[PDB]
Amino acid sequence: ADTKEVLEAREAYFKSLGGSMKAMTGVAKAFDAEAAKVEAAKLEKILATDVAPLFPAGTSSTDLPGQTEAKAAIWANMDDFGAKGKAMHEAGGAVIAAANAGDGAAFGAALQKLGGTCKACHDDYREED
Ligand code: HEM
Repeated sequence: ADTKEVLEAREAYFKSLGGSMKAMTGVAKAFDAEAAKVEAAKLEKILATDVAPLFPAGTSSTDLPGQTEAKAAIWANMDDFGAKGKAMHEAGGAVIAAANAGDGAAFGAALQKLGGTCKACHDDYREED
C-alpha cells in the first residue's frame, strides 16, 4: 500500500524482532524457564506477521534514500528473500518449542540457529550505510 505505511509497518516489525532477540539472548545467558516462555509468547505473536506485502517494489534505499535500508537487490531475488524469510519463521518455531519444553540447552541452541537466519538475510539485503 502507501509506502509511508509499508515503511511504517516494516520498521515496527523489525524493532519488534530486534527487541525479542535482545531479550532472549540475555535469558539464554541466564536461563529461567518462565521468562523464556514469556519471551516465546511475544516472539510467536511477531512471527504471525506476513512480511510479503512489506516489500513492494519501489521501497529500496535507492528509491527512498535515508528512509529505509532495504537493498534494491531484494527485488531481483524475491525467491531467495522469501526462503530466508521462511528459514527464519522455522528457527523461531524451534526456539518457541524449546522455551515451552523448559529446555535451557535446547533453547540456547535454537537461539543460535535463529540469529544465524537474521544475519543470512541482512548479509545480502540490508545496507550497512
Ligand atoms: C532475526 C530474528 C532478525 C532480527 C533480529 C532482525 C533485526 C532487524 C533490525 C533490528 C533491523 C533494523 C534496522 C537497523 O539496522 O537498525 C532490521 C532491518 C531489516 N531486516 Fe532484519 N532482522 C531479522 C531477520 C531478518 C530476515 C529473515 C530478513 C530477510 C528475509 C531481514 C531483512 C531485513 C531488511 C531487508 C531490513 C531493512 C528494512 C528497512 O530498513 O526498511 N531481517 N532487521
